[PDB]
Amino acid sequence: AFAVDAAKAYKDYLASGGQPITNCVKMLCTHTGTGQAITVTPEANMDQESFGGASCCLYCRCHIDHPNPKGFCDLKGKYVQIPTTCANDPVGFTLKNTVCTVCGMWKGYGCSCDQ
Amino acid sequence: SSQAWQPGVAMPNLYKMQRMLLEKCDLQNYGDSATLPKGIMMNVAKYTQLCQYLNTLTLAVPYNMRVIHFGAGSDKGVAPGTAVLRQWLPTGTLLVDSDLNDFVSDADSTLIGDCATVHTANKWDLIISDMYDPKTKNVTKENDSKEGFFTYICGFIQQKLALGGSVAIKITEHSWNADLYKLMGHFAWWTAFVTNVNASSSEAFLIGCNYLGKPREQIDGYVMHANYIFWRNTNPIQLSSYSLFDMSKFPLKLRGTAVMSLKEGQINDMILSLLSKGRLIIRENNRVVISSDVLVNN
Ligand SMILES: Nc1ncnc2c1ncn2[C@@H]1O[C@H](CSCc2cc(/C=C/CO)cc(C(=O)O)c2)[C@@H](O)[C@H]1O
Ligand SMILES: [Zn+2]
Ligand SMILES: [Zn+2]
Repeated sequence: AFAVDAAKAYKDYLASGGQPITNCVKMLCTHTGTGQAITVTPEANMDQESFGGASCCLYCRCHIDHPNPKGFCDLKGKYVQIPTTCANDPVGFTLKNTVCTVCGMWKGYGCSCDQ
Repeated sequence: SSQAWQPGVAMPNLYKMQRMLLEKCDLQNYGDSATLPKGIMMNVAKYTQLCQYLNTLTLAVPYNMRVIHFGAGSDKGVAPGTAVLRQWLPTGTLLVDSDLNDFVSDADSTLIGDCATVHTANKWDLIISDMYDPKTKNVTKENDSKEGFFTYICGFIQQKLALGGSVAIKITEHSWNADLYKLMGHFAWWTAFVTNVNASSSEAFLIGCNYLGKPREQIDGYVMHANYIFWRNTNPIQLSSYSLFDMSKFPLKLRGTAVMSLKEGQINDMILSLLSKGRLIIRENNRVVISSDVLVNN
């Protein structure tokens, strides 16, 4: 029944005042993109930064198994859009937030669906 | 320097035609630095400018393009150059990368180990290398042609680069190889390209554009490296990040370049001319299969 819970550990480390994971790979882009969360090429809008996906994945970066049966990663090989206000901690952001399965935007940072 | 708005500067043809003796590299702007956009790594900026320059060449861009990237890791365990290549290349391009040290990547497949352990069944349309051994920066010893990963790279080009394909291989004042310059004469065109963001370094990318599989011109690589250094010594390049701010035309154009299988006997002058224009790739179109040799001991 024992499983390492890295997500919880990082969240707790952050609240303890720990410095976020660094060296996430920020891309050059137009910043006129769709603003969707996870895309095949950078899609940051004016309020976002785009990052290489693998570098923003807690499991990729910590060299640990991805938390699902077949160990698949939703970020690797893609680009993740992070609100500029949160881009000091891309890994924390991707861990703590969710993508609207209809609009492709981050819940609470672009999703309009619940208006 | 209207050069400052370009992604970088390519070695002018007249410098390639000289017969200079090798001198120490002494760059006027040594220790100058470009101001990068906020939060952007040198490696992202450098690869972005390399790709912006490659956008100006007659690269073959087939469907299901195959690209391999050597030296793709960093001391932080991520792959910024691979991330730029994946941004640049058409969606669906198969991208493999590799490094001596472990790292996490956006490539479709990654191999960890010395490049000499890497084998591939298939041929490639584009080879990028950032490999570099900092021990070569010994200013107190004679600057001779280096072997090491350069020996592997030369063999890999001759054995696993599709006709029509291209390469960009990092060199520096002390990290260079004469046979690799000689191999540049087996392409329709070649240059040494300096990124504007890193122009304070003797780094360049040796670019071979459209591989022909035979010598089109005979190049003495000892002389040409001397020519390269002479160019760098006499042409200060103004550091610049300007081209990083306009990414609207960055993605590599999907050309749908034809891919054909042909045996050496069918490579006629008409085929050679299509290869030279970036209009043909010659290789098989089977599955891409790669591996890393593992040495077993106690
Ligand atoms: N045969 C081989 N096979 C496979 N990969 C090989 C390799 N040879 C080197 N690479 C890899 O090339 C990549 C870029 S070299 C980046 C670099 C490292 C250092 C390290 C200094 C140590 O303190 C200094 C500089 C600099 O600019 O001064 C640049 C490294 O990731 C190496 O692993
Ligand atoms: Zn991951
Ligand atoms: Zn939504």
